[PDB]
Amino acid sequence: SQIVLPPHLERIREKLAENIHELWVMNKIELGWQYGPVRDDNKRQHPCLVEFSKLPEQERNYNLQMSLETLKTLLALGCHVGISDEHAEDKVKKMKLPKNYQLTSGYKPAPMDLSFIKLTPSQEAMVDKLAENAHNVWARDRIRQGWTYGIQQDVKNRRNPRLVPYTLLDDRTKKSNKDSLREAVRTLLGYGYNLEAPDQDHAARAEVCSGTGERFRIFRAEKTYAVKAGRWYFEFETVTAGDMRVGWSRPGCQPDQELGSDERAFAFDGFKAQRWHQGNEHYGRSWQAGDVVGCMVDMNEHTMMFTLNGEILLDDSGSELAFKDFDVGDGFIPVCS
Ligand SMILES: Nc1ncnc2c1ncn2[C@@H]1O[C@H](COP(=O)(O)OP(=O)(O)OP(=O)(O)O)[C@@H](O)[C@H]1O
Repeated sequence: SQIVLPPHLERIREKLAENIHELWVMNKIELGWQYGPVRDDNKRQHPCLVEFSKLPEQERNYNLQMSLETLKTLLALGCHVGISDEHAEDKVKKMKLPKNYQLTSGYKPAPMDLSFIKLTPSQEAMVDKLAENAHNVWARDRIRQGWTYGIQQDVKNRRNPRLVPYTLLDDRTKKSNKDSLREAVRTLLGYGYNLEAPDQDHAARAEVCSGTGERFRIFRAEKTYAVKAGRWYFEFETVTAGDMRVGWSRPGCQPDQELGSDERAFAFDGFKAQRWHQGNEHYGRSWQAGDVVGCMVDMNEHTMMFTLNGEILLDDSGSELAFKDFDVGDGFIPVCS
């Protein structure tokens, strides 16, 4: 609402709403809706099939406002307007209509040959976000009327199943509102205004919206299973690649501390390929989904090793050992974060 429409944009706003009226005339007279004063689309009735006024001029100015808040959505997302010159405004290669795709009267739609005008993939992304915003506006307006989500439609209970996030919206309404807004962007382009696309801003939510304040879940064996001598082996299977660690920990590891951040554990972080004991150092490769890590500890000579899908992981140098100088302490138990 605080966004003010530039004069550049508003002096062609009128032609934009005119051509959206022209979109009803073309689309309805082509797909079969003939002229009808009431919106009885069931029996192919079209009230929008005539010049601005005879279809309610309040609806024509509603199209004016559709252009207004559409370009305001462009500025709110950050889509800029690009004008070269009023000669580019006058540039029209008058696109021709048969009577089937043309309205009965002389309010003839003919901007230009929109076929060759193309969209950047980023531009299509912003157009899809425009459709997103329009769908949210519609759904919230329905909420203002007092509607709600459902699986079957009941106007008595005001339960529309279509009230869902746009990602889960049904593809039929989805393609209709998409291609409609795509054509609206085509209209804006054919009236000279091209958009100098805003930079595709890069971001990431870090996938950290877990249960309350938890960030990891440490799984260890019982403290009475600690091994102080011999050679031992266990496998860790990676179902989903991500922030996971595996290794051997002392029988004093704190459940709320990240594995390897202290002296109480010896872990392998294959997400970013480090080795964790009081700090991180580059080690080994990075796993994928279904990868199996094999942890091997030999307390006789105090060494540790890791294997990804059979092959031994090595350090930055050619050393096979992952941890080679540590005391026996109270033993070690398998652990994974
Ligand atoms: N007379 C009109 N002709 C075309 N679009 C209109 C008209 N009045 C309002 N609109 C806008 O265009 C949309 C067209 O939606 P549509 O034709 O599918 O019907 P609806 O009233 O939204 O509901 P339904 O999906 O149940 O038919 C409306 O939701 C509204 O935003």
